[PDB]
Amino acid sequence: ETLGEKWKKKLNQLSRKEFDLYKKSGITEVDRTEAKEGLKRGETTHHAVSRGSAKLQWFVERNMVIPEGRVIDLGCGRGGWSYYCAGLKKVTEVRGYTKGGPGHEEPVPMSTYGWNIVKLMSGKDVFYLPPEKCDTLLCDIGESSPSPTVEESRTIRVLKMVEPWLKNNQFCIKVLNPYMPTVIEHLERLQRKHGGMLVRNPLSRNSTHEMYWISNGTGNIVSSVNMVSRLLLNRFTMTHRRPTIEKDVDLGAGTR
Repeated sequence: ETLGEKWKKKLNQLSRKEFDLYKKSGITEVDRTEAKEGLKRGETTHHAVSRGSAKLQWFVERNMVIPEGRVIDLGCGRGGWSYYCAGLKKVTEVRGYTKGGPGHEEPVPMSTYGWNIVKLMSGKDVFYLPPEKCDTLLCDIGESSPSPTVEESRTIRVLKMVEPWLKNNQFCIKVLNPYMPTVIEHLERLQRKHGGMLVRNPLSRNSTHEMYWISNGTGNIVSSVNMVSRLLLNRFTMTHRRPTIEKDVDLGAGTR
């Protein structure tokens, strides 16, 4: 039994009250107040469509992934990662695919800086899409489950789906459950071939052990995974630490 599995058992034991306090303890989060009001009023410039823009920005501004050329955004949802990449100088095209419909997010049309290089398509189950040529491959897919074996299966499905899209390109791929032994085997095989490293984003909630496989970095996957499991186990032991509130992103306006 891994440290992550002991974390998962503990999380599953929490009451809704305890879980809601635990999930944001000591994390970082962007203040969405302005954007929510703006979006509610139908504004299409400046606002990010979700917390996803700031989440991807954290990696980009640290050069862990450097979006360039034709960017593919798998499971784009509302389009937060797609709209953020659109405004980056090295980016020439952004293609977003998402399933949408019941239980899933629909793309939100925006007029933020670089919207003209963006195409977001709904009714697209990425698990049935044939790979396309791209210079940057992004994927934020992975739905949480109280079962870590269901999450292990979901994580492996994502890792097997993204691999044909990887051809010496920049990438940022969520790994929903990175602590299950079989996932670790796949990540090690994938890192030997495609390089990169697993990184914990400070904007992630403590209710998920997700880590991102980014292309620009090296390191020991096992040690980075166990570091997160220890971090998350320590966060159950003290009273709620209010999250660090940061400014949300301004994605501007106009064509590129």
